[PDB]
Amino acid sequence: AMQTGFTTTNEAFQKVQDAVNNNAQALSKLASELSNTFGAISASIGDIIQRLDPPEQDAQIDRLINGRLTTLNAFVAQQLVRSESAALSAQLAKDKV
Amino acid sequence: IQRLDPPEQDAQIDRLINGRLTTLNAFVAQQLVRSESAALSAQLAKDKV
Amino acid sequence: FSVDGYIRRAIDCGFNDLSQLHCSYESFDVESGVYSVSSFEAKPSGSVVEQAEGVECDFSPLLSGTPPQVYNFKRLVFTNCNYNLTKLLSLFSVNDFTCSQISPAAIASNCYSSLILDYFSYPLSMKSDLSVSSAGPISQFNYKQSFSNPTCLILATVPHNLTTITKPLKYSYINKCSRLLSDDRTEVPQLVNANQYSPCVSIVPSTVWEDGDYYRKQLSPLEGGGWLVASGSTVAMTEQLQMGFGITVQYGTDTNSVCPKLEFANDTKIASQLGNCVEYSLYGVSGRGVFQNCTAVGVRQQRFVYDAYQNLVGYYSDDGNYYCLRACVSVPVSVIYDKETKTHATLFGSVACEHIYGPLQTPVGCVLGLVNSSLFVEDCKLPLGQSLCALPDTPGEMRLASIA
Amino acid sequence: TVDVGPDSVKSACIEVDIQQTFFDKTWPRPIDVSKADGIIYPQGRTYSNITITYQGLFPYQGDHGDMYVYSAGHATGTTPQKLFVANYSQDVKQFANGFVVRIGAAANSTGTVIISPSTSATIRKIYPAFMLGSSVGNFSDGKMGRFFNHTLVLLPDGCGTLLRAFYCILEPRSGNHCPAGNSYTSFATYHTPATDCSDGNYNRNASLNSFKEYFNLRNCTFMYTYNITEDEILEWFGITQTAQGVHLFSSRYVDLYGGNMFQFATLPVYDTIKYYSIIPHSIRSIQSDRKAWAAFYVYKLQPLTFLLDFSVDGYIRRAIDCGFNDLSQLHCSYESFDVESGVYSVSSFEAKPSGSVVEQAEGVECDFSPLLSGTPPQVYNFKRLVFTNCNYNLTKLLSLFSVNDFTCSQISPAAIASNCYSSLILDYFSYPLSMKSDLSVSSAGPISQFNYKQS
Amino acid sequence: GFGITVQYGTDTNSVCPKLEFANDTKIASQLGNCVEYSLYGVSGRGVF
Amino acid sequence: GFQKCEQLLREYGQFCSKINQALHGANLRQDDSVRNLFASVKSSQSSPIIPGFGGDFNLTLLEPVARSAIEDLLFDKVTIADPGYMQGYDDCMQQGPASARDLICAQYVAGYKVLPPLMDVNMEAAYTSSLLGSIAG
Amino acid sequence: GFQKCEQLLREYGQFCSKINQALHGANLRQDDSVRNLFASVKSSQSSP
Ligand SMILES: *[C@@H]1O[C@H](CO)[C@@H](O[C@@H]2O[C@H](CO)[C@@H](O[C@@H]3O[C@H](CO[C@H]4O[C@H](CO)[C@@H](O)[C@H](O)[C@@H]4O[C@H]4O[C@H](CO)[C@@H](O)[C@H](O)[C@@H]4O)[C@@H](O)[C@H](O[C@H]4O[C@H](CO)[C@@H](O)[C@H](O)[C@@H]4O[C@H]4O[C@H](CO)[C@@H](O)[C@H](O)[C@@H]4O)[C@@H]3O)[C@H](O)[C@H]2NC(C)=O)[C@H](O)[C@H]1NC(C)=O
Ligand SMILES: *[C@@H]1O[C@H](CO)[C@@H](O[C@@H]2O[C@H](CO)[C@@H](O[C@@H]3O[C@H](CO[C@H]4O[C@H](CO)[C@@H](O)[C@H](O)[C@@H]4O[C@H]4O[C@H](CO)[C@@H](O)[C@H](O)[C@@H]4O)[C@@H](O)[C@H](O[C@H]4O[C@H](CO)[C@@H](O)[C@H](O)[C@@H]4O[C@H]4O[C@H](CO)[C@@H](O)[C@H](O)[C@@H]4O)[C@@H]3O)[C@H](O)[C@H]2NC(C)=O)[C@H](O)[C@H]1NC(C)=O
Ligand SMILES: *[C@@H]1O[C@H](CO)[C@@H](O[C@@H]2O[C@H](CO)[C@@H](O[C@@H]3O[C@H](CO[C@H]4O[C@H](CO)[C@@H](O)[C@H](O)[C@@H]4O)[C@@H](O)[C@H](O[C@H]4O[C@H](CO)[C@@H](O)[C@H](O)[C@@H]4O)[C@@H]3O)[C@H](O)[C@H]2NC(C)=O)[C@H](O)[C@H]1NC(C)=O
Ligand SMILES: *[C@@H]1O[C@H](CO)[C@@H](O[C@@H]2O[C@H](CO)[C@@H](O[C@@H]3O[C@H](CO[C@H]4O[C@H](CO)[C@@H](O)[C@H](O)[C@@H]4O)[C@@H](O)[C@H](O[C@H]4O[C@H](CO)[C@@H](O)[C@H](O)[C@@H]4O)[C@@H]3O)[C@H](O)[C@H]2NC(C)=O)[C@H](O)[C@H]1NC(C)=O
Ligand SMILES: *[C@@H]1O[C@H](CO)[C@@H](O[C@@H]2O[C@H](CO)[C@@H](O[C@@H]3O[C@H](CO)[C@@H](O)[C@H](O[C@H]4O[C@H](CO)[C@@H](O)[C@H](O)[C@@H]4O)[C@@H]3O)[C@H](O)[C@H]2NC(C)=O)[C@H](O)[C@H]1NC(C)=O
Ligand SMILES: *[C@@H]1O[C@H](CO)[C@@H](O[C@@H]2O[C@H](CO)[C@@H](O[C@@H]3O[C@H](CO)[C@@H](O)[C@H](O)[C@@H]3O)[C@H](O)[C@H]2NC(C)=O)[C@H](O)[C@H]1NC(C)=O
Ligand SMILES: Nc1nc(=O)c2nc(CNc3ccc(C(=O)N[C@@H](CCC(=O)O)C(=O)O)cc3)cnc2[nH]1
Ligand SMILES: *[C@@H]1O[C@H](CO)[C@@H](O[C@@H]2O[C@H](CO)[C@@H](O)[C@H](O)[C@H]2NC(C)=O)[C@H](O)[C@H]1NC(C)=O
Ligand SMILES: *[C@@H]1O[C@H](CO)[C@@H](O[C@@H]2O[C@H](CO)[C@@H](O)[C@H](O)[C@H]2NC(C)=O)[C@H](O)[C@H]1NC(C)=O
Ligand SMILES: *[C@@H]1O[C@H](CO)[C@@H](O[C@@H]2O[C@H](CO)[C@@H](O)[C@H](O)[C@H]2NC(C)=O)[C@H](O)[C@H]1NC(C)=O
Ligand SMILES: *[C@@H]1O[C@H](CO)[C@@H](O[C@@H]2O[C@H](CO)[C@@H](O)[C@H](O)[C@H]2NC(C)=O)[C@H](O)[C@H]1NC(C)=O
Ligand SMILES: CC(=O)N[C@H]1[C@H]([C@H](O)[C@H](O)CO)O[C@@](O)(C(=O)O)C[C@@H]1O
Ligand SMILES: *[C@@H]1O[C@H](CO)[C@@H](O)[C@H](O)[C@H]1NC(C)=O
Ligand SMILES: *[C@@H]1O[C@H](CO)[C@@H](O)[C@H](O)[C@H]1NC(C)=O
Ligand SMILES: *[C@@H]1O[C@H](CO)[C@@H](O)[C@H](O)[C@H]1NC(C)=O
Ligand SMILES: *[C@@H]1O[C@H](CO)[C@@H](O)[C@H](O)[C@H]1NC(C)=O
Ligand SMILES: *[C@@H]1O[C@H](CO)[C@@H](O)[C@H](O)[C@H]1NC(C)=O
Ligand SMILES: *[C@@H]1O[C@H](CO)[C@@H](O)[C@H](O)[C@H]1NC(C)=O
Repeated sequence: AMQTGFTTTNEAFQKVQDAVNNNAQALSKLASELSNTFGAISASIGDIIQRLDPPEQDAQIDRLINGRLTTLNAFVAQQLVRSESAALSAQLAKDKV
Repeated sequence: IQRLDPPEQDAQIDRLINGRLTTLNAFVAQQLVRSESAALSAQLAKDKV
Repeated sequence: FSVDGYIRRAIDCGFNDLSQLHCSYESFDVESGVYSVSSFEAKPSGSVVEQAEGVECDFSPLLSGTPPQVYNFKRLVFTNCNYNLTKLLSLFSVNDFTCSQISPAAIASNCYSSLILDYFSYPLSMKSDLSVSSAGPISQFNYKQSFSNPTCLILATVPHNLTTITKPLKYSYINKCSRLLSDDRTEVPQLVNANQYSPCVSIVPSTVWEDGDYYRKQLSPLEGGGWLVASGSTVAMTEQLQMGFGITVQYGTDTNSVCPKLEFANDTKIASQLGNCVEYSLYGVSGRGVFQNCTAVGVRQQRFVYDAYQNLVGYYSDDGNYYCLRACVSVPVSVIYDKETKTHATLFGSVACEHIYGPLQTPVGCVLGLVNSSLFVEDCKLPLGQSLCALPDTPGEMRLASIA
Repeated sequence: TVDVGPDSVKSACIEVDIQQTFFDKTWPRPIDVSKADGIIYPQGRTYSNITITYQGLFPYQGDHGDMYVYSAGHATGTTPQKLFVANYSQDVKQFANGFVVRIGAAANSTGTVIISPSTSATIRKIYPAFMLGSSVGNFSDGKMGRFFNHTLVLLPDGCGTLLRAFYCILEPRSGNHCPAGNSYTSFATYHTPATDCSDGNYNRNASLNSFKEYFNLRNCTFMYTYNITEDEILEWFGITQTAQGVHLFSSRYVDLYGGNMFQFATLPVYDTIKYYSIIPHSIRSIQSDRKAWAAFYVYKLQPLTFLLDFSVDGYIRRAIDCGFNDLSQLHCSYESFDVESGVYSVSSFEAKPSGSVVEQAEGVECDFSPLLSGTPPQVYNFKRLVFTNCNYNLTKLLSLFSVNDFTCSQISPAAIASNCYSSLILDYFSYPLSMKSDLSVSSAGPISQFNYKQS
Repeated sequence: GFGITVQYGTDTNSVCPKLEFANDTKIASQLGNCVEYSLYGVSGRGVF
Repeated sequence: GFQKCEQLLREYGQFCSKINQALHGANLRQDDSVRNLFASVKSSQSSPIIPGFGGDFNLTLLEPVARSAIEDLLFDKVTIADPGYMQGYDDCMQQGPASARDLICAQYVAGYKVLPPLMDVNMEAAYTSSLLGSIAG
Repeated sequence: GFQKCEQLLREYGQFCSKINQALHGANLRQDDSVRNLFASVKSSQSSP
């Protein structure tokens, strides 16, 4: 009866897909955040350099840095949360076996 | 908005945005920590019952 | 740094991947393991450039007849043309040329979607009234520059031999512009918006006859009713006409077709550099990438094809071809290091060795520094992924071992 | 200026019969964003096979817009008579951010001849005519719809083969039934198919010439024409205005069958368009050859966020108006047209102001008199007037002096003269203008170091 | 020279441009409604 | 790769060292978690799985086909992007991205890398296969 | 509700989509946690 069970009504099966989706979400933060300007004139450092002189160029690059540093800190914080959770879960798996 | 023109108005609004975005990120990070903890705890409750 | 302060030992942190590792831990001794380090960057092998090439942008109107007063400034909008500011600047004695939200070097060298030139008669004695910080009559009722787009302001004097520009009798401006509401108790100042004309322009004559002239229009109900009123003022004319030129530039509403002229080499074509990493500048759009010949997608007329993360991913060229644009891609690097032997190997994860004993292709990428051993371990200290392990020879080269 | 041909030489205009009842039809065609109605394509780029949100000027989902329909004029057999129009010239609308127009939607359907409700005919596409400008008011007899100064006129001509765009001053003619003359009702344009729409040589000035009967065109700065290939295909037209001028959009030169609008022209119109109206048009058909003309619909644009579905070929075929309802907000937040089942929180339904309340100190004027009497102090002995609990007016003080330099810091220019304050402190002193720069914040000279420094 | 310094909140912001008041901008006449307010320089939206 | 940016980045301290070390530790944690988990699933003694394992009890679903039939079905029904552990760098150049928002090809563009797991598929299958054969005894 | 702010907020990417999705998932987690917990407390057979 279980051979045809990997469907929409199988909660365990969705948990498998969700674990997969969580990995994808973690990567989407890095892929999607580089397009943000975080108040800057461009998400491109090259555009900032090409358009502005150092006293203003600096401020614009710095906005991009702050946004990207923030993104990476958030990413890392989540990889640590997710790896801690997975490790606890792994010990549960150990006990079940 | 009432006091400043766009080149400065922008900078001031942006400070408020950064602070509020930060606040919401902190909030969400904690709701995720607290919900993860509560979920583990719920499984402990399950075992005790 | 030794106790006595001398430097006796150092690491060049960009020499190799092993050196990068030591620098990241700020130590000459790091533990054994497999570590990710900065990728091996692809570098440009050339460049491709496409710019609109053709008609000069035409500043002739500017040079013929009497320039308008500041509240009636005339606007020349330049698109799809080659600009040269020197060509215009060289005709005037420039008194003050400044830029905002764009560098000086950039105003004369970048490509734009459009360049908007606003010209008018303007006394130099009122120079400061055009400042962003100004609260005087020019900035409040006559002319205001954009706060959003990069702008420049040029104040210049017409030379005695530039006989095609004639002078007005006097310089003039609006010193008051307001609406009287239907109750006739409340008066509301009508401030000029950036890049727009004052609402009082329709009631104020092209030249104010005399300082203090008062103008009034009865507004229709569709205009909110009440009266629009204004007062003019004048400045005595100078020996040489003084003129202001506002320049506003936009960077991405269209193809950035307003460019300095460029003499093109035929080694900057896309077709001649397909497959290479190149720097590009395509109608003001720039970055680094690899062009490939491929099937057209998107709307041709729009030229630049973007993905869902707003990267440029394709381009319709003026040579008739559509190219896919890929990022120059970096080559992943992981350092496999054994502290006891002081040896290492480099893993280029996900990379075929065609891009890199010679290199060894493994299930996790291309690895240099390892020798294939057809040996099994259980006791793996330097796992590479899948069921592979680096095993030090102990010193010799690390062996590639499989986990049993 | 531009020569736009000769003035009309007629002493009278054709009489116009305005009977709005006949044009009060209910043929609703609201914007269907899911079918991508009314969308102007993102302008500087294209996308392929993706779904993204985008900020730009779009019509609202469900907007019915304003329907306008042109008709046949009055006739008696083979001799056309009086023009028959709706009250359109007097119906002046606020331009705001511009508009899009649905043109020919009913083409090929059987419709009605407006002038004769019992007469049916196949519906044919007709192009809208517009009058746009900065200022409006009335005509000599008090009727509204007069535009002042330069007016932008978008007038299709050649029996629908060209769009003529011009910016000019419209000087009402004084002849019979003309706007500055006697028995005026409404101006209208017209063409006479019998002589203007020959199979070969269409009269490319037929509508221009009728326009000219009501107005003299003066100080034209431009007159441009665009060609239209004839068909009965539904098309969209749009108009917006930026610092670069007036932008004319159309679906027919890029996405004819699809409907997405692309820019085809920019006009050098820099004064702000505030008002527009539909120029009524009446076709001087014979009684035996009346056609049904398709209604056009005008929809207003606003800065909305839409979810846009770009096909492989780059056209937008489907979209979500992200502010239409809560369900739409959901789709936009996930940037998808398909979201999973569930219960989701979305933006709250905002309470909006129903009015305003204001209380201000009202009373004594703040007194700047001290300032005006006697010898002002030197810069190091500046005198201070502190104003509290009073009504201020800076113009009252500024108007007494020839101001050489008035600048503000950490407050806008508009604000200094309009906001309320706990206090206003005015420090006045004698000061040579030649030392102007020594009062700058960045200055390291004697005034800023030893005499006077601002907060 | 004339220096102008303004302060925004040490007291009621009682230094204001003069305003002609309508009687539909009174608080008592709009109780229970959401209104914009400007009270001696203090502003925002709310219900009185 | 912009030097001006890198120059400004340095004023934020050893930011990137912290990012790398935090992730390195987080990644070691899974290799340790996996190693420990499998060490415990591992059987000491086990019977061979033969076709017919289960007797009257139909266990063909679980018998290795090598992954078992249910195990392959479980993987086939879950949508997982292929990380390209052996040559993904090249797949993303010669074919390009599979679709919009392709997070595997984004790696070589954005500056991030997906690392391979500690054990390959056949080894993990070996562990659960030996586990199956150990249950009755 | 201020449009200028919203205009600037957009330059930070789909920030609010991330906030909403993260909380939506976090909230579903409790409904799932509760449903699972009670499913297990539930008795098959019980005396009154
Ligand atoms: C953007 O817009 C700006 C402004 O329009 C452009 O800048 C201009 O660029 C042109 C070149 O394209 C440049 O012309 C050059 O001028 C110099 C100056 O000579 C003048 O003084 C000498 C004094 O001895 C006179 O003998 C000479 O006739 C000139 O006199 C001028 O003024 C007097 C009044 O005082 C008038 O009576 C004169 O008629 C005249 O107006 C020239 O020396 C230079 O000549 C060289 O190039 C030309 C090219 O046609 C060539 O024919 C000459 O033989 C000579 O070339 C040789 O020498 C060069 C090295 O210099 C070497 O490279 C060659 O191989 C040869 O061996 C030329 O005529 C003009 O001055 C610039 N103006 C400004 C304001 O900058 C700019 O280019 C535009 N940008 C773009 C991208 O298009
Ligand atoms: C802040 O402080 C500033 C400065 O103090 C205030 O701004 C002032 O506001 C007053 C109004 O309250 C305004 O007065 C108006 O002046 C115009 C200009 O007229 C002058 O020129 C004409 C030319 O034909 C002369 O005929 C006229 O006499 C004036 O001449 C002046 O100068 C000469 C020397 O050259 C002197 O010899 C003169 O004596 C004189 O000083 C007037 O046209 C305007 O008149 C209208 O309003 C008055 C109200 O009393 C009314 O009686 C008139 O009949 C007329 O009203 C009709 O027309 C209006 C439409 O305009 C319509 O709405 C009405 O219904 C009627 O149909 C009035 O006198 C003064 O100029 C402003 N000054 C500055 C510098 O801005 C500001 O209001 C203060 N803010 C607050 C909130 O209080
Ligand atoms: C934008 O569009 C508006 C509306 O069209 C224009 O405003 C109109 O301006 C014109 C003139 O610019 C007004 O027409 C007449 O102006 C006369 C000016 O007098 C001087 O010039 C005449 C020239 O012949 C000399 O003869 C005379 O001696 C003076 O030297 C007025 O005298 C006229 O007055 C007549 O009508 C009034 C009505 O009350 C009578 O009381 C008078 O006795 C007389 O009969 C007249 O005003 C025209 O009226 C304005 N229209 C409106 C609606 O206000 C704007 O100028 C235009 N803006 C721009 C920038 O172009
Ligand atoms: C009033 O009546 C007229 C006709 O009497 C309608 O006009 C027709 O409208 C349809 C739909 O807009 C047009 O069909 C489209 O034709 C395009 C090109 O047709 C030209 O090229 C093909 C190439 O083989 C020829 O076979 C054809 O005869 C034409 O020469 C096609 O490219 C379009 O297909 C595109 O859109 C469809 C939509 O689903 C996609 O499925 C396709 O893959 C592709 O993307 C489409 O077939 C038709 O040609 C028009 N007729 C004329 C004469 O032009 C009016 O629309 C109707 N008016 C109203 C208001 O209803
Ligand atoms: C139908 O509408 C069109 C608008 O699309 C209108 O077109 C205009 O035609 C006139 C001529 O009839 C053009 O004016 C000419 O342009 C040329 C350009 O080189 C000039 O050289 C001509 O100058 C000569 O003739 C003048 C006549 O007064 C003399 O004064 C002058 O000294 C020269 O001798 C003349 O300016 C005009 O430019 C076009 N306009 C546009 C916008 O294209 C057409 O006339 C209308 N037809 C009818 C019958 O009304
Ligand atoms: C033990 O259980 C397995 C299933 O768990 C049984 O094998 C299954 O037998 C059925 C026969 O009814 C096969 O059905 C076939 O499916 C294909 C699919 O395309 C179809 O084309 C055929 O016409 C038929 O319907 C089923 O696939 C098969 N499954 C597997 C995994 O082999 C097996 O027979 C049971 N053993 C005993 C001893 O009962
Ligand atoms: N001269 C002329 N011009 C026309 O454009 C014209 N159009 C019609 C028909 N117009 C219409 C337009 C819409 C619907 C219609 O079916 N509307 C829907 C509601 C659509 C909605 O609101 O979502 C309906 O059920 O009535 C019918 C007829 C008839 N005679 C004409 N005659
Ligand atoms: C346009 O995008 C769709 C995705 O929405 C592509 O359809 C996918 O194609 C891949 C090809 O391997 C399949 O594996 C997916 O299952 C398909 N997804 C869906 C939802 O059908 C489509 O092929 C794209 N079109 C083009 C020309 O690239
Ligand atoms: C021109 O005619 C239109 C349409 O008949 C008038 O608009 C109507 O005005 C009445 C006034 O009570 C409203 O009830 C209707 O709902 C309006 N119709 C629409 C579609 O909005 C318009 O006011 C007339 N304009 C002039 C200047 O006479
Ligand atoms: C419109 O154009 C005319 C001519 O180019 C301008 O000049 C006036 O033309 C009339 C023609 O009868 C003369 O009587 C006037 O004396 C001319 N005035 C001047 C100052 O030369 C007219 O000014 C233009 N109008 C606008 C609003 O630009
Ligand atoms: C718009 O259409 C008109 C009419 O077809 C074109 O004008 C014709 O151009 C041809 C070119 O050989 C001439 O032979 C005709 O005599 C012209 N007709 C008329 C009435 O003048 C016009 O060029 C088209 N415009 C564009 C931009 O293509
Ligand atoms: C707007 C208007 O008055 N229309 C009327 C027309 C016209 O007078 C004729 O078409 C003149 O050509 O005549 C009718 O008999 C008709 O045809 O149904 C009545 C209709 O109400
Ligand atoms: C104008 O041209 C004449 C021609 O001889 C010259 O002498 C004069 O100096 C020139 N003036 C200026 C201002 O260049
Ligand atoms: C490429 O540039 C060289 C430069 O001299 C020229 O000789 C050659 O003809 C050019 N090739 C083409 C195709 O124009
Ligand atoms: C690109 O490919 C098309 C067909 O795939 C081909 O005909 C065209 O010549 C190619 N262009 C280049 C620059 O190789
Ligand atoms: C090492 O050599 C053996 C030869 O027996 C081969 O089967 C194995 O795949 C090789 N490994 C690699 C990574 O090339
Ligand atoms: C508008 O109407 C009034 C009376 O109806 C008349 O006095 C006035 O002159 C009209 N305006 C115009 C521009 O004719
Ligand atoms: C409210 O304002 C109107 C405006 O005319 C006035 O007539 C009425 O008397 C005012 N009411 C009070 C209480 O002052």
